[PDB]
Amino acid sequence: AVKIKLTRLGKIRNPQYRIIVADARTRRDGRAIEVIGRYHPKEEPSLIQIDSERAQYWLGVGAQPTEPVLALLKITGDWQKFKGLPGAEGTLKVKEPKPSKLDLFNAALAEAE
Amino acid sequence: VTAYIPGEGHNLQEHSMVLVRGGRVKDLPGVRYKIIRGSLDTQGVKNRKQARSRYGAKKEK
Amino acid sequence: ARYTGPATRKSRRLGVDLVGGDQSFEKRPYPPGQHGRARIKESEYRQQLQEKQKARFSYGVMEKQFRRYYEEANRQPGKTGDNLLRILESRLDNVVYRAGLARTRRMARQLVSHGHFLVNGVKVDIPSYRVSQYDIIDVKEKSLNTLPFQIARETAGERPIPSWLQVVGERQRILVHQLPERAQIDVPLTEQLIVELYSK
Amino acid sequence: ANIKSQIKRIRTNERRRLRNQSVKSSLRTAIRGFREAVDAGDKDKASELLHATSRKLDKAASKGVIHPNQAANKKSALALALNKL
RNA sequence: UUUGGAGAGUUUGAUCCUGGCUCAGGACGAACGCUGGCGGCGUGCUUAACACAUGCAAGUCGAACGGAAAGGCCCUUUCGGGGGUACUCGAGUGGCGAACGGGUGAGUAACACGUGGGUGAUCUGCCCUGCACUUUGGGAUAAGCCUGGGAAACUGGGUCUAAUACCGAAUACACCCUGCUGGUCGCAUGGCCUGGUAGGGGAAAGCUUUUGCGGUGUGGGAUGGGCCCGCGGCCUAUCAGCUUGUUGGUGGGGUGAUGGCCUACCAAGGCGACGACGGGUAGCCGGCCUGAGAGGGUGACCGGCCACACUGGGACUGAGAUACGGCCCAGACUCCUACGGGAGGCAGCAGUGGGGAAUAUUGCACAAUGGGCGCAAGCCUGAUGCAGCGACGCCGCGUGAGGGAUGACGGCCUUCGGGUUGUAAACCUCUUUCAGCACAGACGAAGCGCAAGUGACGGUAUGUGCAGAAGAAGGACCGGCCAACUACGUGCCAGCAGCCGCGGUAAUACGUAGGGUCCGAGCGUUGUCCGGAAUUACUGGGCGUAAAGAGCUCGUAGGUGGUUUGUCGCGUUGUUCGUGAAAACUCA
Ligand SMILES: [Mg+2]
Ligand SMILES: [Mg+2]
Ligand SMILES: [Mg+2]
Ligand SMILES: [Mg+2]
Ligand SMILES: [Mg+2]
Ligand SMILES: [Mg+2]
Ligand SMILES: [Mg+2]
Ligand SMILES: [Mg+2]
Ligand SMILES: [Mg+2]
Ligand SMILES: [Mg+2]
Ligand SMILES: [Mg+2]
Ligand SMILES: [Mg+2]
Ligand SMILES: [Mg+2]
Ligand SMILES: [Mg+2]
Ligand SMILES: [Mg+2]
Ligand SMILES: [Mg+2]
Ligand SMILES: [Mg+2]
Ligand SMILES: [Mg+2]
Ligand SMILES: [Mg+2]
Ligand SMILES: [Mg+2]
Ligand SMILES: [Mg+2]
Ligand SMILES: [Mg+2]
Ligand SMILES: [Mg+2]
Ligand SMILES: [Mg+2]
Ligand SMILES: [Mg+2]
Ligand SMILES: [Mg+2]
Ligand SMILES: [Mg+2]
Ligand SMILES: [Mg+2]
Ligand SMILES: [Mg+2]
Ligand SMILES: [Mg+2]
Ligand SMILES: [Mg+2]
Ligand SMILES: [Mg+2]
Ligand SMILES: [Mg+2]
Ligand SMILES: [Mg+2]
Ligand SMILES: [Mg+2]
Ligand SMILES: [Mg+2]
Ligand SMILES: [Mg+2]
Ligand SMILES: [Mg+2]
Ligand SMILES: [Mg+2]
Ligand SMILES: [Mg+2]
Ligand SMILES: [Mg+2]
Ligand SMILES: [Mg+2]
Ligand SMILES: [Mg+2]
Ligand SMILES: [Mg+2]
Ligand SMILES: [Mg+2]
Ligand SMILES: [Mg+2]
Ligand SMILES: [Mg+2]
Ligand SMILES: [Mg+2]
Ligand SMILES: [Mg+2]
Ligand SMILES: [Mg+2]
Ligand SMILES: [Mg+2]
Ligand SMILES: [Mg+2]
Ligand SMILES: [Mg+2]
Ligand SMILES: [Mg+2]
Ligand SMILES: [Mg+2]
Ligand SMILES: [Mg+2]
Ligand SMILES: [Mg+2]
Ligand SMILES: [Mg+2]
Ligand SMILES: [Mg+2]
Ligand SMILES: [Mg+2]
Ligand SMILES: [Mg+2]
Ligand SMILES: [Mg+2]
Ligand SMILES: [Mg+2]
Ligand SMILES: [Mg+2]
Ligand SMILES: [Mg+2]
Ligand SMILES: [Mg+2]
Ligand SMILES: [Mg+2]
Ligand SMILES: [Mg+2]
Ligand SMILES: [Mg+2]
Ligand SMILES: [Mg+2]
Ligand SMILES: [Mg+2]
Ligand SMILES: [Mg+2]
Ligand SMILES: [Mg+2]
Ligand SMILES: [Mg+2]
Ligand SMILES: [Mg+2]
Ligand SMILES: [Mg+2]
Ligand SMILES: [Mg+2]
Ligand SMILES: [Mg+2]
Ligand SMILES: [Mg+2]
Ligand SMILES: [Mg+2]
Ligand SMILES: [Mg+2]
Ligand SMILES: [Mg+2]
Ligand SMILES: [Mg+2]
Ligand SMILES: [Mg+2]
Ligand SMILES: [Mg+2]
Ligand SMILES: [Mg+2]
Ligand SMILES: [Mg+2]
Ligand SMILES: [Mg+2]
Repeated sequence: AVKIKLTRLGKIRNPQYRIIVADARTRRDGRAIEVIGRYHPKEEPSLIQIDSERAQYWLGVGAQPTEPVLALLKITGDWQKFKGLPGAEGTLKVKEPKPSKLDLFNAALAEAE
Repeated sequence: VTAYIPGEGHNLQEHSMVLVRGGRVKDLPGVRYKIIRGSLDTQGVKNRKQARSRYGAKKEK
Repeated sequence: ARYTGPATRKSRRLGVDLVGGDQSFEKRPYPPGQHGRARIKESEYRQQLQEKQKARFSYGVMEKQFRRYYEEANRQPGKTGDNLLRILESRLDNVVYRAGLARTRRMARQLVSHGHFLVNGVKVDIPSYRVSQYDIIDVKEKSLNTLPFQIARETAGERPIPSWLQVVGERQRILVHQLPERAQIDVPLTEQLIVELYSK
Repeated sequence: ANIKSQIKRIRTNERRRLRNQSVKSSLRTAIRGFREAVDAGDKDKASELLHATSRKLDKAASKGVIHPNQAANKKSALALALNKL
């Protein structure tokens, strides 16, 4: 009865969550078999990262992900990829790239001079 | 065990509450434990203004 | 917890001027107090103590701050003295002082603590703020219109701005490019003695 | 015995334990019936007795009274006994 | 092919050697005295495995059944209430959960733990994926009603009822046994080829009309486990022999499993100075501290295993039991008691009595995650998520600044010239961080439901305005080790002290004043562990006079060995593969 669980790591004001495959009788922060993904709620991009191949293998061998893990699977594209109904679509949004410090410095120098 | 009495004055007598610590005195042979100054029934010495925290006396006003 | 007492007394006691505009020091170079003229036995401990006191009380830094500065410098791959002096100069107060926007370390530290400057467009108010290579420091309009800041920027005729520091315009923008070298810093006193003592 | 859940579990345990004891008594009766049959040294009476015993043990394994491996090993023991003797 | 070792004081008229003692650093699950503004982060019974008031810490299904005590609707009403509805459900049968989760370290010198394998000798519900299916008959009872003891819990007797509850029979040849009969392997029996052949036997329950779940036997996954093995890891001969199922083998019993595991019959042995049996201490590991290194101490939190639930025995359940809020028995304690008889185990979350130096509030929520039940909605969760108290430890910020005099009061010295606190201060200006008063006000929730909503934290955090330098600093030391001195008061009295050692009238060492040094919201004292300690010296040392060749011989176990030839690959060395979880330390 293996189910994918979220392990509470990080800091109180901005929690950090991993995505782990482990037995249902293990701990929230204890025994783990593999580390496959993560979740970042503090960043409003809401960065999502997951190993598609490992997730697919676990779903095939018969994992029973919980509701939040299944929601993350929909968000990334893994659940609908497995089911094959709509296909493979990526709803994830990447973090906005930070403008380069070098170009910021160049613009500032140009403005100054 | 033995017990040493620091300060220029004291009010200790038979059947009195005492708190002690460890400290060697060269002159007298067998004393190694010193009575804390200004605790329980023992009060701090008077006319003390400097080196005050060691002997436990209140600050002047 | 900053230092409130006199700034001239430390210079008088340690025998070398610090601010450089101290008239009382040159007036009475002898140690202050009732028996400053008395000879003092020379000792390596005395020498090391005087050097470290000079450095710490001249830069106004706190003792534990200096201690972990030293530990970080020692852990740094480069030579401990160079790392220590570079990280110590990296302090924003000294950065602005050598940029010439400030006339004294105490007033510079107060200005930084109150936070009249802008760091990368975000207001930061930390007197011991870490400043790294290739950074940008900005100035707020509430500081530009401030009277003493105007006096400093229109009377900046102090010692020349070092190599790693340079001002670009009237906005008083300070930039750092490369890693200072002991020789081109040419800071007074010596660091070998201090590092030896802290190794002791 | 503090709350309704565990008192009910108690009740059920004792009841179905009475049932369990009855069934185990039946199995043990079959076992020693075979024991004294072998001791006497019967052949056809032993044949039908062991047929009944195997039936009972198989049914017990089916309804979970005894481990099916336990029943199989017991049956193999009966076979070895009847063939040696 | 890279990383790193410091000393000082102390025996003598003066010198050296060995060697003892003390100090300069780091750390705490800390305590004490004094002081004490704010924000952020972790942590809080090491003693009595002492005794415990109290409130909670495990329930869910009408889509299983009999039914309606309390609700809703529709029939009715005299407002006592009379019928159906399953929306809803008290209690009762029937499934599942309940060995999960959470605490502690008395017992152990042991496979218990890590490490690497074996299991041809092993089992395994709930999941997934295949194969053939899933006939029939019957008794009984809870419940409800009548009734007895009795305040009590609970209990005896009579009547009565349904189910997936219980019990016969329908096949099953993918299953299990016994007799006869072929190929491979070696790990030896014997295993495998689902080898082949003759005989024997092996079970089911329906509901629902909806994102459907169930019932029997067999093949494979994945987790879950069970047994065993080589190596490792305290002290102690002022503990020399121990053992009779003890050692080895044959027939039976037994469990799932091979097995002196047990029984009956045979043989007398096995382990022992390469430390048995005894005595003392103690849970173990990833780690932490110290240390360049080897080395030494330690098991905080967190992470993985072992064992325990007042003490001592026993057994059933189940796929699973040291069965902490399951059961039977023996002892101590407590409570109710109408004196007929009953009720109890906070080393679970809070809290009470004692211990000591000490360790907390009888606080708020399922808002996110995990777990349990049900098709789902839905229900429980002292797990978990948060708040309050403790300067216990870690990080950060505040109590101002520019100019201001050969330097205004007051104080102490003075050689009576004069110097000190002092750029300090009064002063002219400044923005005033955080507190203070108002406004807005979060993410944490692409989440839950087919509802129309959903944040305990918190109206905190965080931004936008208002007033004012307006509210904010103390503790040790100043003979040398050991950064820092003057005056005054009593002098072998009163007193200081980590070592050297300081007072017998002119003390920079006692007490008080000024001045200085150190630290800083912390400052000092105590305790513990490492270092310097080459002061247990394998890497690092000695034994003539400083501690040390037994008063001399003979001789067992071991260590060790002259020169050469062949062979083995045990020691040694090279290459490659598996593993060394997470967390931990370093680099970016
Ligand atoms: Mg996010
Ligand atoms: Mg009997
Ligand atoms: Mg049958
Ligand atoms: Mg190194
Ligand atoms: Mg001497
Ligand atoms: Mg002498
Ligand atoms: Mg020696
Ligand atoms: Mg020596
Ligand atoms: Mg206080
Ligand atoms: Mg902040
Ligand atoms: Mg705390
Ligand atoms: Mg209670
Ligand atoms: Mg239930
Ligand atoms: Mg009910
Ligand atoms: Mg069910
Ligand atoms: Mg358990
Ligand atoms: Mg169970
Ligand atoms: Mg546990
Ligand atoms: Mg404890
Ligand atoms: Mg113990
Ligand atoms: Mg016991
Ligand atoms: Mg023993
Ligand atoms: Mg083992
Ligand atoms: Mg183990
Ligand atoms: Mg009944
Ligand atoms: Mg019926
Ligand atoms: Mg049945
Ligand atoms: Mg076959
Ligand atoms: Mg058959
Ligand atoms: Mg049949
Ligand atoms: Mg049937
Ligand atoms: Mg299968
Ligand atoms: Mg299988
Ligand atoms: Mg295993
Ligand atoms: Mg082994
Ligand atoms: Mg070992
Ligand atoms: Mg034996
Ligand atoms: Mg015998
Ligand atoms: Mg057996
Ligand atoms: Mg035997
Ligand atoms: Mg280290
Ligand atoms: Mg080590
Ligand atoms: Mg140990
Ligand atoms: Mg422990
Ligand atoms: Mg642990
Ligand atoms: Mg017990
Ligand atoms: Mg107890
Ligand atoms: Mg006990
Ligand atoms: Mg069983
Ligand atoms: Mg089970
Ligand atoms: Mg239980
Ligand atoms: Mg309890
Ligand atoms: Mg408690
Ligand atoms: Mg007490
Ligand atoms: Mg949860
Ligand atoms: Mg959940
Ligand atoms: Mg749902
Ligand atoms: Mg509840
Ligand atoms: Mg509740
Ligand atoms: Mg605090
Ligand atoms: Mg405290
Ligand atoms: Mg405390
Ligand atoms: Mg000033
Ligand atoms: Mg603020
Ligand atoms: Mg949110
Ligand atoms: Mg969001
Ligand atoms: Mg002195
Ligand atoms: Mg001196
Ligand atoms: Mg004194
Ligand atoms: Mg003193
Ligand atoms: Mg005098
Ligand atoms: Mg002073
Ligand atoms: Mg601080
Ligand atoms: Mg060493
Ligand atoms: Mg050292
Ligand atoms: Mg050593
Ligand atoms: Mg020592
Ligand atoms: Mg010799
Ligand atoms: Mg001799
Ligand atoms: Mg001899
Ligand atoms: Mg001799
Ligand atoms: Mg000999
Ligand atoms: Mg010999
Ligand atoms: Mg030999
Ligand atoms: Mg030789
Ligand atoms: Mg070899
Ligand atoms: Mg690892
Ligand atoms: Mg690391």
